[PDB]
Amino acid sequence: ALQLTQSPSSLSASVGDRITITCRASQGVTSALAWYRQKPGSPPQLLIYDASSLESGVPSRFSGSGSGTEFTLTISTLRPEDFATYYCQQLHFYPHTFGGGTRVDVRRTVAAPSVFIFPPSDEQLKSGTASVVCLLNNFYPREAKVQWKVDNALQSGNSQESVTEQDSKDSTYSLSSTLTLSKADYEKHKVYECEVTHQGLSSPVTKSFNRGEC
Amino acid sequence: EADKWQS
Amino acid sequence: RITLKESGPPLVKPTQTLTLTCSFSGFSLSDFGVGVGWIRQPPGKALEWLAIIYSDDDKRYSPSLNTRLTITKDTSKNQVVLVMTRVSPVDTATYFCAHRRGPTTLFGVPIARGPVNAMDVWGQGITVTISSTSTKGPSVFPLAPAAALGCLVKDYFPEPVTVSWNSGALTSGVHTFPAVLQSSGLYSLSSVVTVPSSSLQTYTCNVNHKPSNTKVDKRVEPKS
Repeated sequence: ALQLTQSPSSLSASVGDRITITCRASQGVTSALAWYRQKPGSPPQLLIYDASSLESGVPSRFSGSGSGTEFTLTISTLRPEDFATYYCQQLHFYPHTFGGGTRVDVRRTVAAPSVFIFPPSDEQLKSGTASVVCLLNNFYPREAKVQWKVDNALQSGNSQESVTEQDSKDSTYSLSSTLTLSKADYEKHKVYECEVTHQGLSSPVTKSFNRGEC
Repeated sequence: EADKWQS
Repeated sequence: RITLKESGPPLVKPTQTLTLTCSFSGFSLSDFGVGVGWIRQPPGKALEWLAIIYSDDDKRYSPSLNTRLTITKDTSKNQVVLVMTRVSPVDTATYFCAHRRGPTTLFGVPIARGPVNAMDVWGQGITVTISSTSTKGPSVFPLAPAAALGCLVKDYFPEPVTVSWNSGALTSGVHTFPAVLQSSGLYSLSSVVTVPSSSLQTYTCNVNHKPSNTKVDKRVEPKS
């Protein structure tokens, strides 16, 4: 079906800035496009309907323009409540698609993550499972990539990660990634490594340990 | 297909 | 003033049928051209359109979910119901219903269709978790080495769990991550804390999963 692509997917800014988010459709949607702002924990809120009409009760710093395949939302003077995720929605064709969203967060200077790797506890091992956790602490911007390697084999499909919300007094994020293996598989390898790529790192950093080394 | 309010 | 609110079960098991109700006030589903739609949002993901129904009773569904969705209205009760069959874990999401305006009319004559291009009022959303799991307390394991340490709160259900450090006295440098729902249907989360590599002072995580009556205090130290 019809594709709605938002740009940028993520954007950093400060109070008082002017930002503009754009949304492009794969086929023309005339003026049937709406913009929403969604704050964490709340439902999306309508800002602009029919590509450019200002929704009632919505502050005038919000503006929408465009028609056909290209639309833009601009917030002229960013206020603290605007740090949020914005979505565009097309209503010309069924299904009524939403774009992928664009996260707007507090800009701050680039900060590389402090990385730490934790081996599984002997207590967990006795239960038959092995969790290897990697921590990326206080970094910025939000995008980071974690790659698990076991005896140099690239791992896939056996890890999960979660990211904290932007810290209100750091403006940094932290990320936890868990590699999970059976105790048996765990025992069949040595070198457990967490490889981290991030804008603040002049090349990838790797933190690792050799299993059982004592 | 075409939304309810098309044309 | 238009308001909508979603209701239904917070927890549902795979293969089961999920029935969600949207009760609203401020408009009638008998008003001209009005619509009520459903949109969902898996945790951390984008909004996904599901279906919509209009007062003249036309219904439309997401093509990807068409076979599992039924939307219906009960005009006299001011409710719209969405029934999803055969749910699976990927259906865990926050589900929202929303109002869609019909064209503006002048002396009962449609003159403006621009107002239909948006879903203008939304309900708070209802969180639905799909898992076959039964209530279960977490296993708590140490995470040992600024220096970092923590606790891995593993295999519990359902959410939430609370974690603090040193009975609430340790707050700076603490990061408790949002839990991930494992393929097993149980949640898992880590809580860590960063301290000057010298403080290694004592560190104990206090974990509490109300649902299963499971409190655990786990002191964590630099092994060896």
